[PDB]
Amino acid sequence: SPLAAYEVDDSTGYLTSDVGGPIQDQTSLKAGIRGPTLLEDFMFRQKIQHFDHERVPERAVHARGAGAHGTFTSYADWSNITAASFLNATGKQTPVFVRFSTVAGSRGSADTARDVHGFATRFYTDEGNFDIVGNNIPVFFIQDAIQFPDLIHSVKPRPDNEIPQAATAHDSAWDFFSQQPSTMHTLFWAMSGHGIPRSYRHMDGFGVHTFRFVKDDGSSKLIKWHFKSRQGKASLVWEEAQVLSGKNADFHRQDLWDAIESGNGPEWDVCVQIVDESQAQAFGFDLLDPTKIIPEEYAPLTKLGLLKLDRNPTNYFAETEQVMFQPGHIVRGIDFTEDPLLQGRLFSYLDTQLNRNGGPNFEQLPINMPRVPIHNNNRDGAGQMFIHRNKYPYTPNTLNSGYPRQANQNAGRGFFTAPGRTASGALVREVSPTFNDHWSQPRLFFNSLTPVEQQFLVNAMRFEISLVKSEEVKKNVLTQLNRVSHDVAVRVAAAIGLGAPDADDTYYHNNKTAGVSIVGSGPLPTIKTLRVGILATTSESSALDQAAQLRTRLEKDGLVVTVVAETLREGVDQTYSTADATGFDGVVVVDGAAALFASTASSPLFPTGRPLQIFVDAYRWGKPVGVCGGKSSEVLDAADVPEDGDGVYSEESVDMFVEEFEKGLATFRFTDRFALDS
Amino acid sequence: SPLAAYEVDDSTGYLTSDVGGPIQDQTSLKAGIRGPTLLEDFMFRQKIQHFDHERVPERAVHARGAGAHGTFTSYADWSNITAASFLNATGKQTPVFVRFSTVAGSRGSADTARDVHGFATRFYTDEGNFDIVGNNIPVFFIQDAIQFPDLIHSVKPRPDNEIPQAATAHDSAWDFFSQQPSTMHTLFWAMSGHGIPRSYRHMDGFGVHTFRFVKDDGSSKLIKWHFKSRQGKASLVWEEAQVLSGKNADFHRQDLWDAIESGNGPEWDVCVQIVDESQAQAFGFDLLDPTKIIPEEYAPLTKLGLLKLDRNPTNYFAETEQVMFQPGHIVRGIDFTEDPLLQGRLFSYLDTQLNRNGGPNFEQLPINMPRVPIHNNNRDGAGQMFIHRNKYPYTPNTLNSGYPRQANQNAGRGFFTAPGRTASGALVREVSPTFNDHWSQPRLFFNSLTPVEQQFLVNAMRFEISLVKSEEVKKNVLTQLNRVSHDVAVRVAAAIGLGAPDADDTYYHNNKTAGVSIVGSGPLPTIKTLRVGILATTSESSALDQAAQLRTRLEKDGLVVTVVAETLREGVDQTYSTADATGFDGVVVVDGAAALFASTASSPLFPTGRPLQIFVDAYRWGKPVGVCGGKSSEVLDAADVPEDGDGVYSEESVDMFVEEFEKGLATFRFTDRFALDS
Amino acid sequence: SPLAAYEVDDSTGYLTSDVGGPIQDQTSLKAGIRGPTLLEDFMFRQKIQHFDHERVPERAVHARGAGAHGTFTSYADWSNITAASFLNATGKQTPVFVRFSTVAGSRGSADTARDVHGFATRFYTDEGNFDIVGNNIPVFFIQDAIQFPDLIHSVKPRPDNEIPQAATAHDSAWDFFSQQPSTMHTLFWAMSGHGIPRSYRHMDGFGVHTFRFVKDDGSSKLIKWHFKSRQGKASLVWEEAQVLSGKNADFHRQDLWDAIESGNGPEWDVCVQIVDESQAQAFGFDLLDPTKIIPEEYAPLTKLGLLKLDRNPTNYFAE
Ligand code: HDD
Ligand code: HDD
Ligand code: HDD
Ligand SMILES: [Ca+2]
Ligand SMILES: [Ca+2]
Ligand SMILES: [Ca+2]
Ligand SMILES: [Ca+2]
Repeated sequence: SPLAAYEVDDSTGYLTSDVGGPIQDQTSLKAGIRGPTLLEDFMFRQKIQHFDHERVPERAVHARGAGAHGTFTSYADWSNITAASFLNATGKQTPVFVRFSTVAGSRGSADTARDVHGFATRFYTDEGNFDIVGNNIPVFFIQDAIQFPDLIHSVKPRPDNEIPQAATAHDSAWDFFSQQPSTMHTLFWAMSGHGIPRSYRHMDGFGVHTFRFVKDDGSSKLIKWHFKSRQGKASLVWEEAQVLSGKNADFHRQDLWDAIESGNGPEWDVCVQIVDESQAQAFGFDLLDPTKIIPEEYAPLTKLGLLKLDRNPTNYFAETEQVMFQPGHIVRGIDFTEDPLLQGRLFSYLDTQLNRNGGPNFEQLPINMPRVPIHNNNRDGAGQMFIHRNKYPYTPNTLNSGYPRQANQNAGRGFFTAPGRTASGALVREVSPTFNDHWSQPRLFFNSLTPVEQQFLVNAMRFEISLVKSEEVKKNVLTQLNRVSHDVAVRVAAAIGLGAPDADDTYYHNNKTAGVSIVGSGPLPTIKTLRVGILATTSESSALDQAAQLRTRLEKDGLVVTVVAETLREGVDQTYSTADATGFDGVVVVDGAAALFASTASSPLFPTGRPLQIFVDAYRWGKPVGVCGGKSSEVLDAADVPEDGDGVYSEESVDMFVEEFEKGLATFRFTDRFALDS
Repeated sequence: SPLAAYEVDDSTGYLTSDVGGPIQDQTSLKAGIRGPTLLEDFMFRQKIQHFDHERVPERAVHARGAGAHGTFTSYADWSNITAASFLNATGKQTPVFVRFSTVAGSRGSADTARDVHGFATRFYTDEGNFDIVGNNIPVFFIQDAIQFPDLIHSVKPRPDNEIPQAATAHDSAWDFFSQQPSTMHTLFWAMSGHGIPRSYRHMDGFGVHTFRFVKDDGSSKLIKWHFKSRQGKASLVWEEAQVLSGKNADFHRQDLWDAIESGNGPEWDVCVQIVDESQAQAFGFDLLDPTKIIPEEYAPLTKLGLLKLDRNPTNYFAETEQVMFQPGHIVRGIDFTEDPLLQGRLFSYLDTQLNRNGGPNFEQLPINMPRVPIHNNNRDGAGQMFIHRNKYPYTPNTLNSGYPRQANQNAGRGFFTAPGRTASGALVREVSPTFNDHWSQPRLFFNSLTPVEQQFLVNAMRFEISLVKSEEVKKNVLTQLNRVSHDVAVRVAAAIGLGAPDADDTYYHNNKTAGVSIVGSGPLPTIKTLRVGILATTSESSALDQAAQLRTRLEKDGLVVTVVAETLREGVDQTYSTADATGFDGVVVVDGAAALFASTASSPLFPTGRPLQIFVDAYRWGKPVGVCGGKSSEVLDAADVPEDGDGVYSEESVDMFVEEFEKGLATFRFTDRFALDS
Repeated sequence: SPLAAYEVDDSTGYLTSDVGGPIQDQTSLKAGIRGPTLLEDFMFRQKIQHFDHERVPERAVHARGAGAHGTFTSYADWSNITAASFLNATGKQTPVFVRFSTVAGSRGSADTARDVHGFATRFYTDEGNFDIVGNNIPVFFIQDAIQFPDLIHSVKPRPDNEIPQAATAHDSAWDFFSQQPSTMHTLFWAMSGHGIPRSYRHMDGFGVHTFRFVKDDGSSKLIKWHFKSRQGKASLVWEEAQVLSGKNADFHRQDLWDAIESGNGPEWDVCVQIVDESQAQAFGFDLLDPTKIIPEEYAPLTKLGLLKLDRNPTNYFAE
């Protein structure tokens, strides 16, 4: 913790200026008790000036996000495939910092927007900082970095009025998607449940690009990075995400914070797919193309180590806001590929930190510093924090005895470009013909989802495209969807009253791939941290008694339990007024409370119908719901919830109720409650 | 070093990026050996981006300057006059940093321009950083801060062509001086020897403004700060300064550096004049007026302690360039007065550091940090280096137990405004009538100079005004000068071919004041560090033996000896090609070298006449010169220098030569060699 | 020109703020005639804030310099060798701006330091701005851009004391030159009279690098840019340059200003050496190597047009 050396404690002591002079900061200096404020009030000005300059530009993308500290532990000595020092011994531990994010919204936008999500991991290795700046979706919208402002301008708010915030549901985005068909693969992922994850802990991370692992002998293999969640994969449903955006814009950052504080810090297996250089085009697409995945059937995952997040930042601004990641932060044993999206990224991340930091010495901020000595001839610049002793900062020199020395493949453990890499041909601004198949892999992805997942994706597209005003853009969108799947274009067209174009089967096929479905990936492996809302009443002393007994039983198994009542008191966490179904992964009514759910309910302490609305919403959104007490039928009738439904629980016995209700939590969503196209 | 904790050592090790990855930095990554450079070359881009951003804006004024670390030691417990902690005990020591500067020139301009000089001192006290931002002249050009950009625009280069650099010798400067008569006092100081000091070590420092000392009981006294040089006062002559500006633009910074490295670190007595609040108008002028001195006859200096500079910086940029002084850096026991120049300065220095530093956390740069803990609720901002633990940074609070506490007169040793201070009357943009005598003190100053000093001042005015093209500006200048002294206006007028206006005696008097004269302040109190050039030859093994014997005898008394000859070899420091009279305080020819001084002397190794020119220039500029060995008449006749002249030495004996010559160095300048008007 | 539309005239009128409100700027607002200055004095603070923020970072190299406006006139239709629009017809005129400079000194350093000199020309062409950022010496010290901070750190002042200003006469410079032998060619030029020119008008300019002329059909030829002074070539002597540095630090900018004002605006012939792609290695060195000239005996100069500088800037900072 270079973070702990820079920590500042203010738990005792008298207020000082920034130069250590004790002062006051509550009243301005004035000429007389009702007089004007004086220019000589240095206390006033130092304080306001600091306030007035507190903000810094938000990131150009991924502005909305949150971070945590942890550790990476290697499972083996990986010398045989990479020279990377953080992977060179069983059990070797490296500190990490991770930031998760959306792409499109500004700071302050809602966590539960539909979007691609960032998953950026810094490894503070003993041979330098290494960053993997990935996303929760393994493919990207575009095939060349020069198009990135085009993609981003199209998805961000229309620039006359700056509407809409954090959403692709507008003409410009679908105009771009429909004119730039490379977008189809990422679009399909973003329109699935991968666009609205349950939490940062319930998504995967991917490096997206093919990279190289380079051995000390100089041989190389091609790799893709996969961070596979140990919490399982899980999504919201859209109608739930929308309400969550309003009720709790901070949902994902709160979830992450709380999991870490409770001792449930999330984990991922850090994995690679590893293939030979000769396989760059063996799989029916080009490994230089970031719109393509390698099916796991062609290349299995190898598990390199464990990533665990287990500590929250001390100061959000200083750590999370100021962390400045770069794919250029590379270490010996890793190399780039000629992926034209990766290639341009290298430029952008060094440049953009000048905007954020306002000066060139951004690598000296505590969160950006390495954990090894720095020896170089970089000097001066605004905000220079070091006092360099070497007064001959040039190479070659004799007056500093030739130091710092050059590092390279054979000296000082230098980074070196993989020596088998070559280039040949004309200097061109031309797209490789090997990149031209934009529709096959979207179809592979779509084929690999379950029927209800396919319906959710169609429904997401129906939602967004129905909000596009241009009839031409809508037609063009159907044209592109039709090339992936005639069925998708037909079902989407039905919602927007246009006809789909005739089937064009060039890229149609029936193939599937493992591991891309959320709903298909079986029950969650753990239910720790999941949220249960127990709906109770201060009316009946039996209701708070039953709530307390359920609480014990659920908290035993690591669930986070919230007892809801009309008013706060001992045992009650939340009022009906502040409660919502978006707040819980499952809801239980204690039978003691059945009168609150009648249609003539009414209280000055919460909005009309709130108790029942929580229960109904939770049911309609596919959550496990139940009534505990043995007079269940009255609440279930008021809800129009069938007692015999999957994921509906009714028991008098607390112990039997809990046992089945917990199986429901693992199932997580009951997908039989959602209507499917015929 | 106080700043040891921020030092970075590069005396060993391999080159790394700023994030600790070992790299190389000598060849670009290319596609083929004769190929184009690749964008993925992160080694290139990080290195060049840093270089591309090395520069920061130069200070708006005082851009050209140099600094050093040292110590202040109090002579006493000054409780009786101030609560200031750094003055509260005999022998109490406080680290300091001082920067000296010119005013008008940009950061690569010559040290030996004619100008006002800056003398800015930071005291890193145990109750906060205290800065005295002074000049080497005790009065300022203007009476209101709002006029500062007018003054500075007028003296800086003309904004169409940015000519001339670091000089007042142009129409705009003299236009402003003639139209704004407040300028007269400082103008006379600037045109005296005080405009072209021999070194930073041979000038005084002044706070200029009246300030207040405040006791812990709340009573106050008015003070002026005086830093009185223990090295004595000394000036260049103009014709010398001009040549030095070209031969060694770094003259003052080099002199300071060298004095420190040789163990001759310069010293000042830190003094105050102290008077009662009741005396603010008792001396015939207003103590709020920064164009006035308090004659020493009315208020003597109290010596408070010793300022010694004895350590050079390690990195100029990080220390000297980045030091950000403010008169707002004040400590308990000191307060401001209603001097309208001081009042506006308090705003400027906080604001201008945003420009220099490019962000609001400039007090976190090592040179600017205090040497005591910081406890405040200032947060965020670009370049934030701290990780603040207190997550409730507001007052008033209970969630951080009311910390940090408010400090004031009665708790926590807070700063407090002197409680006797009041204000009365209309809110006005009007000048006090008490400020209106612009001419009496300029006349007091002029009257207090010796006849030769008066001549030099006149000659500085004749030089500068003769370069003003506008006949009307020149007439306007003589109108103002004439109000100070009819004689001055007459003598100046004679050079520029105008008639002086008739005498106007309203502000004429015959009064004098002690201690403002340089010439009249007797011989220097020490000659340590003064420079002696010995002009020798490799022709004659005799000449180099004489030079070696002289050198040993002069070095024993701490003079810096340079032996000069046609070519370097053992015992010879400099060639005639690189030598100039501007490089010496005294010049000695060894008589074995007499042949070099003939008119038909000529060599491919130095410009024609160079040896003799050094001697002649030294004589004409008032320096002690001599011939050592017994045979003096050929050199002295070649140079047209009378053997019986004051400050001309001829002896055979090295011991007798040096005993006489050292008296000459202490005299420093022989003023009988300069012609007087009339 | 675009320069005229942005010009602001202050030869009449009352003082205003930046937002057009008439104001005064000579006395601070105070609580009584001998009182403290008020925070509500917006006239004071807008003025001093602007002053406080006047400066910008100097250029990392070529900080010390001066500029003038002028015209370039093509001598012919150069279609046969380049598609460049500004060279596509006899008599075609294109506005230019040129800045001349030293390399090593800060703002405020003397014009007559010994140094390589900058000669940077912007052509505001009808198909976009085209800059030739050249020097008065045709070859450069180093063969790879990555080394540029090394060269510059070595020649700039020693970083503990920032001594010496605008000068290669110190250990670090000569350490670098002696350890990096690519430097020798430029070093010889800088140690000649080319290091201390008499004026900006009495030096030539060079693009240094080999560039390509490309025709509309896509064929290319290798070129070197030479701007050849019509005023002739002239130098100071060193002992004169040293005194001049002290007596008149603005010597070259004054000389340029004065020549233009007197109707003696300086001229250059803008020239190229033009060789085939196949001759990249034909002359006993590599045309990709910026430490090498092509001897005029092997490739003669072709005169493309006339560069004339004939108007001084209105505002130095802004232009
Ligand atoms: C050419 C530009 C460009 C391209 C093609 C990309 N990005 Fe990027 N990305 C940026 C330019 C950029 C940026 C503007 O440079 C950002 C904003 C702030 C920053 O540090 O970098 C950024 C931020 C950024 C962040 C946030 C890092 C953090 O939490 O601070 C993530 C996770 C990604 N990007 C991930 C990706 C992935 C997985 C991409 C494709 C595979 C991708 N970006 C393509
Ligand atoms: C209203 C503006 C204003 C006024 C009236 C003054 N100054 Fe000032 N001064 C500045 C505005 C300023 C500044 C723009 O704020 C500078 C530039 C850099 C900095 O830190 O402050 C500055 C710098 C500065 C420095 C350089 C400090 C260093 O070495 O970094 C000195 C020594 C002084 N000044 C001294 C004075 C004296 C003795 C004054 C009158 C008694 C004076 N200044 C009036
Ligand atoms: C990799 C960095 C690098 C390299 C190898 C060079 N320069 Fe450069 N040059 C810069 C980096 C730079 C810079 C840091 O980018 C400057 C500073 C100000 C600016 O606009 O660019 C610059 C300024 C600059 C200027 C001043 C322009 C003006 O008047 O505003 C000239 C004339 C040159 N350079 C000319 C050259 C020549 C003829 C070079 C070799 C043939 C050369 N430079 C190599
Ligand atoms: Ca739109
Ligand atoms: Ca900025
Ligand atoms: Ca002028
Ligand atoms: Ca050096």
